[PDB]
Amino acid sequence: VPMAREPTVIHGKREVTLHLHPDHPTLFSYRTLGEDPQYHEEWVTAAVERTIPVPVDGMEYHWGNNDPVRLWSQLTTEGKPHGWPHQIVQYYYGLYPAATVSAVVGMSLLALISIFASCYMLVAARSKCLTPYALTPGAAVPWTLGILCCAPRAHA
Amino acid sequence: YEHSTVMPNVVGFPYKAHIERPGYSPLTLQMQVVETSLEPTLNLEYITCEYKTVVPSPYVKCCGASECSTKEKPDYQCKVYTGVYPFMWGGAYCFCDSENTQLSEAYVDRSDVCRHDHASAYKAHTASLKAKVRVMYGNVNQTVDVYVNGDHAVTIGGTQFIFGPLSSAWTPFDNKIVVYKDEVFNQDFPPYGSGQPGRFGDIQSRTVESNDLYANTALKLARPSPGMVHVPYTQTPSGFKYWLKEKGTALNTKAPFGCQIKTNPVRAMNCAVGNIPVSMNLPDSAFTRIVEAPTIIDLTCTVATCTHSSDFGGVLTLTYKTDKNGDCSVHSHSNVATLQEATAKVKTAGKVTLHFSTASASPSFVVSLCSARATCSASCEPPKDHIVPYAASHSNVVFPDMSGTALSWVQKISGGLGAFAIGAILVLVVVTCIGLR
Amino acid sequence: QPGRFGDIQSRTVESNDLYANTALKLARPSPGMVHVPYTQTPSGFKYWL
Amino acid sequence: YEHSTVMPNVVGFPYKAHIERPGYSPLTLQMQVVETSLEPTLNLEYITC
Amino acid sequence: APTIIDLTCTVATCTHSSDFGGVLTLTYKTDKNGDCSVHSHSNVATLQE
Ligand SMILES: *[C@@H]1O[C@H](CO)[C@@H](O[C@@H]2O[C@H](CO)[C@@H](O[C@@H]3O[C@H](CO)[C@@H](O)[C@H](O)[C@@H]3O)[C@H](O)[C@H]2NC(C)=O)[C@H](O)[C@H]1NC(C)=O
Ligand SMILES: *[C@@H]1O[C@H](CO)[C@@H](O[C@@H]2O[C@H](CO)[C@@H](O)[C@H](O)[C@H]2NC(C)=O)[C@H](O)[C@H]1NC(C)=O
Repeated sequence: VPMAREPTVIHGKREVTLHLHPDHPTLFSYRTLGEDPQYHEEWVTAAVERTIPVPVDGMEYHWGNNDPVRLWSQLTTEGKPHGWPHQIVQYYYGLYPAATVSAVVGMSLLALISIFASCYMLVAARSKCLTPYALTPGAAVPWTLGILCCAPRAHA
Repeated sequence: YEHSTVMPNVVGFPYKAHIERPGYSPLTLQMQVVETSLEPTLNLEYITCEYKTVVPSPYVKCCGASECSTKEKPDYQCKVYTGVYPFMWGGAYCFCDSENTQLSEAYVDRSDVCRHDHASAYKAHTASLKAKVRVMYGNVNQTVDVYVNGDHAVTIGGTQFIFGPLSSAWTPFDNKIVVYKDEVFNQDFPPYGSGQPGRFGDIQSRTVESNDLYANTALKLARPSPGMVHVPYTQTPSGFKYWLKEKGTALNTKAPFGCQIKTNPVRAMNCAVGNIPVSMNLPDSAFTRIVEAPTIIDLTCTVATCTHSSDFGGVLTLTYKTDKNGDCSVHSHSNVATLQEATAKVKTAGKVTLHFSTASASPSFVVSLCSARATCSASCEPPKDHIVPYAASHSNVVFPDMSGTALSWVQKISGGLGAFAIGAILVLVVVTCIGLR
Repeated sequence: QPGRFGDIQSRTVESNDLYANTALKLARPSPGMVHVPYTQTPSGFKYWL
Repeated sequence: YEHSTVMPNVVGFPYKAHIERPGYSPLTLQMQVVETSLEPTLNLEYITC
Repeated sequence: APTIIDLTCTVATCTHSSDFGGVLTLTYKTDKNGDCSVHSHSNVATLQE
């Protein structure tokens, strides 16, 4: 039984493009090595190029009668993982997308709630200290509190 | 000494089990599974083969009523036809004109190749995992066969290993299985006696030698064409050939977790699932006394390079101060890093280089060498190669430890933001307490 | 690159210099046989045709 | 492994290109231009003697 | 390839002439003898070796 010629392999980010050149029809069966197989079996009869995904768990492609070949995918990603929050965010986005976006969204939301709550507490303090002085007939508003808190500009 | 670890059930991963008996030099037992087999139990409900539609030569009787009794043979169809006038080469078969009767017989049996070519159906339950584990420690390096379940014990160089049941009871084979020569499929085959014609199971029998046989292949044999002797039979073609042509995608190319199914002792090999818990009872003769092992003092660890590749892409160096030249265990207490080397050589010069594989941007682990601990915080940069042909040599843990550059920024931002927030709470409390009186 | 257009390369028709990456991975002979097995990406020029 | 640098076009300059594939010891690849020829295309409109 | 740790650089002499007029001494702690690449990441200086 013949052995089909080994395909040229072009590496990509979490995918690999094969360039299959049968001389007579052959099977090409690829499966990922994870929880969900993501299998696909196909006869090839003319020279084609096929992109097959290679998740971090691993992929195995079986071309013709050669032994199956297993390729795995390294944690390649774009962005420097140690400089400025922008590059770390990019690093994680490349590695595990759609989860770090959740992470940054959650962190940013918590930061916003913290900022807003703190600022509201500050303005509440402003009120609780200045409203005793706006309901008096005589707008004293001693310049200590006048500077320390933005003073209402009482109008004699 | 009774000790208990869990090793990943991934073929080829070197698992470094660290054994720390106080009063003895720590021993690193490196074990890796060279191959694992998961054989399900079988039941052999029935088999299905190419069938032979045997029809005998008809009895076209010369003007006498003949009627055949239905004998218990598989899918027997026996029928009598009136008014046949067979004609053979020389001439008419029987002189008497219209009263000739044809008796046509038809039955189906297993093919003459049924013993060789047959897809056999089973039901599968449980699964007995049977592995080969290569153990290595001191000067002992041996591969042993272990039934991975809490029963089988294997003695290797005086140490006794029990490899416990898998953490996950997952099996690749569903309840109902069919097996052809090399490949296996999982499909709800019809029970015995309920095979529809044409589809898989049109011809069924218990064993490859059993004489019972059940078949509904629809032998609605018909009336002979006038003036010629033959037995016309129509019948749906063999269901085995149909099942051959539209099997579906076999389990050999569907199996999750990337295990290969072999056939004869039907089994699923190298399935990367779960953890094997191992309990080891080791004798005192396999350990090394403290008094005859180097004593390491003031061990401080710095990482030379850190590339979290699948291969052993990080290198760190240990600076120490020993007292005698000798070799001793080295092991990383956290699965954030896995060290390639198990026994390290210690010279009087305080420098030993080790290679470690990681997956975290900031792997922080405490490396232990010859009974002393040091901490190693690194900072890895990602690899640029995308596809490599070897499996991962690191447990896939990614969460960087605190004081890593990444989460240290989060710590600083959170600390400052929260500090201003608690300052806000402080000022609110101050103003409200001042106002309260 | 092998297989695609440009498997063979040559500056002129009559030039001597030549560049080829046709992936000639000659393999081990089968036992009991004289031959020279080679697995090679077919000519990229016919693919281009 | 694809790397992309720029080197000044001055004859004699030893340019030290630093190539760093993580997981391998960086290699410094040194190149220098020994002579560069800028050959214009021509048309030969006429000749005079 | 040798693995270098705790590398501190001190410049011995600095004379920015056209030739290689600066000499710097590199202190380090290696683990085995061997050759390895050296390169200055900025074009402010170019190393002869
Ligand atoms: C030799 O040839 C003669 C001539 O045919 C055969 O005689 C046939 O004998 C059978 C015996 O039953 C007759 O069949 C009967 O016919 C009646 C009337 O049609 C029908 O009601 C009965 O149910 C039965 O079928 C047949 O008529 C008769 N042939 C003729 C032409 O009368 C004889 O049997 C042959 N002998 C041998 C040894 O071949
Ligand atoms: C333990 O013994 C086995 C017995 O051979 C060693 O395994 C082989 O090592 C040779 C050495 O080059 C390799 O060529 C083989 O491929 C190995 N066989 C297998 C099945 O892997 C093993 O190396 C020994 N342990 C150590 C640490 O060397």
